[PDB]
Amino acid sequence: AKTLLHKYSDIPEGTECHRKAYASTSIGGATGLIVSAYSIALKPPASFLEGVARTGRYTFTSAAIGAIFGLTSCISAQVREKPDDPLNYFIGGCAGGLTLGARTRSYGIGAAACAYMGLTAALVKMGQLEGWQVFAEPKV
Amino acid sequence: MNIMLTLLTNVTLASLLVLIAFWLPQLNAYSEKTSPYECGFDPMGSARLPFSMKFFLVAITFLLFDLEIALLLPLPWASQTNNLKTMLTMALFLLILLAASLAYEWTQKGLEWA
Amino acid sequence: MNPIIYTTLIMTVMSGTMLVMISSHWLLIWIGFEMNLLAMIPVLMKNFNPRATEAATKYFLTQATASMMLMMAIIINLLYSGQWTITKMFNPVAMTMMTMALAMKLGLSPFHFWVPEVTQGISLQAGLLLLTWQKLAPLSVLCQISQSINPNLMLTMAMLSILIGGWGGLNQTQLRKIMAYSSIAHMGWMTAVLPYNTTMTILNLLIYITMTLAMFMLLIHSSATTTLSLSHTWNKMPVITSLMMVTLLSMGGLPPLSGFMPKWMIIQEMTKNESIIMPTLMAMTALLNLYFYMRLAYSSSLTMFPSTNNMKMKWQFEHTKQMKLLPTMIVLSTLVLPMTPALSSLN
Amino acid sequence: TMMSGRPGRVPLQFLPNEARSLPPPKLTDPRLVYMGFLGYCSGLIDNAIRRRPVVSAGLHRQLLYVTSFVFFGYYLLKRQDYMYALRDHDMFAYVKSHPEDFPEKDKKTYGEILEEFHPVR
Amino acid sequence: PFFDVQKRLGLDLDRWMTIQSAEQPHKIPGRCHAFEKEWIECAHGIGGIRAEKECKIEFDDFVECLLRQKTMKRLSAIKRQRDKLIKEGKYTPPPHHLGKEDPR
Amino acid sequence: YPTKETAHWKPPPWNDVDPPKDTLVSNLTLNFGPQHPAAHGVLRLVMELSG
Amino acid sequence: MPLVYMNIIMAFAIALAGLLMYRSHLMSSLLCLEGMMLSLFIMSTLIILNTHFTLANMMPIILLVFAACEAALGLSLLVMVSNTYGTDYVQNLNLLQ
Amino acid sequence: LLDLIWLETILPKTTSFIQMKMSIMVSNQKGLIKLYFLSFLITIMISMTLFNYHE
Amino acid sequence: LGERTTRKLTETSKVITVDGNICSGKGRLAREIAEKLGLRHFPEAGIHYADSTTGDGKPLDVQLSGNCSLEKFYDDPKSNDGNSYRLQSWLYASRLLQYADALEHLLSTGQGVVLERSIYSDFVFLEAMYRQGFIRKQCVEHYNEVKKVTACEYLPPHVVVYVDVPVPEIQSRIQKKGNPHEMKITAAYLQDIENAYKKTFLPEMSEKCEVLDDRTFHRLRMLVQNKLEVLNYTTIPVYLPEITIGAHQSDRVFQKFTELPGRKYSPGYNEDVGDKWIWLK
Ligand SMILES: CCCCCCCCCCCCCCCCC[C@@H](O)O[C@H](CO[C@H](O)CCCCCCCCCCCCCCC)COP(=O)(O)OCC[N+](C)(C)C
Repeated sequence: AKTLLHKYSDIPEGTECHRKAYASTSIGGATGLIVSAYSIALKPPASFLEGVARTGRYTFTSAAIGAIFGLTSCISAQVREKPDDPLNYFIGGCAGGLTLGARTRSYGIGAAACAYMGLTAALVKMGQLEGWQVFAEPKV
Repeated sequence: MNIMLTLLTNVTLASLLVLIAFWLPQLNAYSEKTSPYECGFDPMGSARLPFSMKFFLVAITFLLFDLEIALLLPLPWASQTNNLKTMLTMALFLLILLAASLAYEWTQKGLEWA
Repeated sequence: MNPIIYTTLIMTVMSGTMLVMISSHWLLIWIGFEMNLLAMIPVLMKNFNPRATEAATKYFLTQATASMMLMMAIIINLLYSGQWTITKMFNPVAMTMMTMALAMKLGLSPFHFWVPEVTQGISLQAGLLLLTWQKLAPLSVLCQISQSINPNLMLTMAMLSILIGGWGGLNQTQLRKIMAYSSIAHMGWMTAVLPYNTTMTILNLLIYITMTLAMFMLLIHSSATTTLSLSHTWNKMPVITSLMMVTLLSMGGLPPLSGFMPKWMIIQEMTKNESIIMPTLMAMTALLNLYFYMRLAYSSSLTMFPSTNNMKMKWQFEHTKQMKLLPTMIVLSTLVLPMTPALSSLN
Repeated sequence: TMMSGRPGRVPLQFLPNEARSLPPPKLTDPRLVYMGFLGYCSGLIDNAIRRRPVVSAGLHRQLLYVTSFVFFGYYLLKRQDYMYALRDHDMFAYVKSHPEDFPEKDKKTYGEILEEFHPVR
Repeated sequence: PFFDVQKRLGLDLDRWMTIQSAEQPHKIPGRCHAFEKEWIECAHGIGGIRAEKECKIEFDDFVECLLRQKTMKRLSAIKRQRDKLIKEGKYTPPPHHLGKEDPR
Repeated sequence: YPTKETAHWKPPPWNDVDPPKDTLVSNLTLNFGPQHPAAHGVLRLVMELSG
Repeated sequence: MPLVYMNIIMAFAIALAGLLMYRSHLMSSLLCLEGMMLSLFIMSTLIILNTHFTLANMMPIILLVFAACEAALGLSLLVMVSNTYGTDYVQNLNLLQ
Repeated sequence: LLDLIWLETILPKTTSFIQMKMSIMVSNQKGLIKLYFLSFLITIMISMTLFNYHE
Repeated sequence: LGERTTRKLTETSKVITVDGNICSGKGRLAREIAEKLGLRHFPEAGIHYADSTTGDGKPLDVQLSGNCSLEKFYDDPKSNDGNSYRLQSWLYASRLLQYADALEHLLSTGQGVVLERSIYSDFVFLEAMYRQGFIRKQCVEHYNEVKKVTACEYLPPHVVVYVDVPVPEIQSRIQKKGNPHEMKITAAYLQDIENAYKKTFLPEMSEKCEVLDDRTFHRLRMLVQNKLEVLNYTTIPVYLPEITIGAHQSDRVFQKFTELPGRKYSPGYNEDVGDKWIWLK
């Protein structure tokens, strides 16, 4: 629900890293359940225990990514104490890929995931700073 | 109420007849006696697929007439409307199409029934 | 099936859409789609194949469930406002479902999976008609309910239709499935701008229909299907392959060509709304859409796949049964670019 | 939707009597002649697709095409100018309708205003 | 493209079925004819957009006319209140045998 | 870009995909008497009736 | 809105989820669809009975018609698919979802 | 390695590979109904809640 | 599509394709058949059979009209060039067209018309060539897929007479026959022909001929016209090395085909051959 992202949105700044990290963990878990849902839907696992194995995989992975992203971001905020510039998320962004790199046990995918996930996060922060509309209202 | 009461008494009556039908003769069921009837000799196989296009080819036409008569039903009440000339064409109209539909089937040899 | 009946079916399809474009009352719209369906299925069943049958099974099954959800959401709208006129809907839980039902009717992703398959199951005649005429009515109602659309929900399918309309397009050989992913991709561009400004939608619609008329008339003219089957045509009647190249590029929207006119008005409109990021992603992916038009161009005109010998006798025999409407459908779908401003005729 | 649903006016008529007053496009408006060549080339492809000895053959039908598209192109141009003239009219009427929201801002000159200078280095 | 040919030709073939009022056989009233009538009379040249602002109150009363939503939440609140008083209060004797049968 | 798992699958037929037609094998077979009143007490006219 | 309406709507939601869980021979789906149809019918008619919005007394029956009509069509397609197999959804010729 | 093997790896070969994966993934050849049809189901279940707007 | 004005013809008849199976006896079969039927006799419809109907009505060079040459079959059968097959399939396409040339005429004038050998008879030459090994097996697989894809839609066959001649006797007439290439032809091949021919061709086809709807006929009538359609699947891409041609040779040869007076343009328009210029106005 939007109320959940709204929950994560009230960081504030980066204070209480745990409070934030729990929320990011929540979002990562949500997306993990969705991806698991379509995956099961479109790739009939055969033998249902394997299916819950699959969903356990994705759910735990995405939840992990969200957790580590959130807490590295807030910690960087509470350490560099810059704390508002976009790069402050980027480390976590770069960190996130490595998490993804760990479960996949591959340097390659982890390496790429570092860079792109990093840039995406950086753009997100930059967007919060700039009020980018992504889905702008018809206005015109 | 009224009607629900008679429904209940009827169904309970029948169910009563069933129960006095089974739990009464009190004798010996056994295998082969309970085997399905097949005019003496045993069946060559359990009932499967008596397929026929000639079933649906007409039965569907049943369904699409029954939908039509469903529209015919309002007619007795519609007859008392204030403006029949506005109505009357339609009262005829559907019937024509009903007939027309049949007519179309009549001669595309789609009505082989049986 | 003799032409006298075939024409009555196709005309009652035309009527079954015109009815949607006329009536203001909702019930007549749902009747419009409903009559449209019954008259759409049989025309897919001409010639009749073991394959075609399950094609029609797919199409019917999805269109039926779509129409069902639609009628349900109408009834809920009535429950919470007691109206039948189109206008605004008055209950978001209903409105999202009317959006879903229409989302199936356009074949937008992730509801899209039926369209590439169904196209495979029918001849290019019934195919073309399915990819053009069927795209009118649901859009014909979306333009009427643009006023209250929940833009988030619309842009998400509008984008995802473009990504899926891309990635599923790089993969296939036989052309019909590719035409399916082309259309499934353009619908993303139509339904994208719809919340913001309907006139751009209708413009893009006209270009799309003209385009796919160009292609399907050409595929008919050469009776090509699988890509390789298309490959031989360069030697027999070189012109038409030498023209598939161009119409393909107009699908691709290389800017002198007409097919650029849609995107380049769309980018305008959305940009007035700010929303600057979305068109950038969209326009970038449209490239990915272009690429398989290009590869398909490589199989055909730009390069000569080896001919089979048996072709030679076929050289003596001119094609027949000319399709009158074609040349204009090429030309309008290409050269018309310095006639954008005329779009305002659509007000 | 704008323009559509505007008060007054009637639906399907292609072109209001309220137009007419606008000057007609002149006979050799370049856009229009471009409709000409558009039809021309279509008429030519009509030959090339069906083999034919291109250009010289069927000069007849070719003339039919060019007359066709120039003809429709004409009225389409009329509706074009009508529509744009229309939005210009509605716009100005609306700017008189709400003078407050379209302020007549005072125009300070360059001498009057400061602006930061950025040396090129 | 909401072609409105039925309007230009004046056929009205569809329009009649629309709306709670709009002439019905034997002039049978809609259950919520009044709020609807007011609300539509409010709605003309205002057209659609400003209409969802200014005519909101009328549409609201029309809503409660349709669903009786609020009067039900109230009436429910009363009937649920009465249980609390059920031991503290004996309610009304007549309901049981009052002049309501004499009343006609 | 086929996967090998997909590569095992055959290319589509150039027309009707006729082969599956071989598959339909529907039939029924059934017997009259002896009991059956029309069987005159002593006939076993087994027959492979259609619909 | 009174609880009864909520109950019928829920019967719709089940009449859909049943269509989409979608399993084995498809004849079940034409059933589930018709059930869906019936729920929409009833949910409409209760409303038209509610507000005495009399003209709309005509709709539910008309609704019913076309809806029944398409279902009447649907069986025919099943016939054809039944004609070559003895029906099951499990067998589909077409490729690429 | 600097310009024939990385500088080409970093953005032609990347995208060109990612589309290999995605394209074989989306167009999964199969087409069994129960699959994506059930997918229509869950996508409806998501579509309703995520955009429900109300709390 | 004009059938709506008349609802198709009610007339019926039959075309007759005698199936004489020999060398010199093949000619003998044709002579008996020509005298036998009022309808014009099949002339064999070989390499230039298309050229006969093309417009000039006249045979071209072998190089492009067929690029097979039968004499170059008999003189070196099992040529490394797959001519041993290239002729087979090319002839099959031509004979298919034969059907179309005449069966349409059956649906038109309603008169009977006499074919010479017809498509069902083309099963056998390949049936033997595969046995003598003149053609590789894939050539055959290509031949029966294209067979199944093309023949199946042609529905009615027959109204035609099978025949027989002794292998040795045909060998005798073959000796009498003037052409050197015919004389060279091997015996064991021809015996394998007659053996499989009698074993299967008549064995199946007679069951259909023994039986010898209007709307279907009209649909079939549409197929008879616009012959490329009947040819539409004969150019299926399967890319066997003997049939297939590299782009250079094809681009060149077709570049040569246009060089002919009657081929640049559709026949009614062409200026090179004296078609009226008045239409070009
Ligand atoms: C079997 C194969 C499938 C075939 C499928 C293709 C069918 C194509 C149908 C295309 C629809 C076009 C509409 C034309 C109908 C004429 C009626 C016309 O008079 O309508 C009037 C309005 O006039 C029309 O706008 C005239 C449109 C003329 C079409 C071309 C306009 C310019 C084209 C711009 C692109 C550049 C190309 C130009 C090159 C010539 C009244 O409508 P109005 O009540 O007012 O508003 C309706 C609401 N709208 C605007 C949202 C639709």
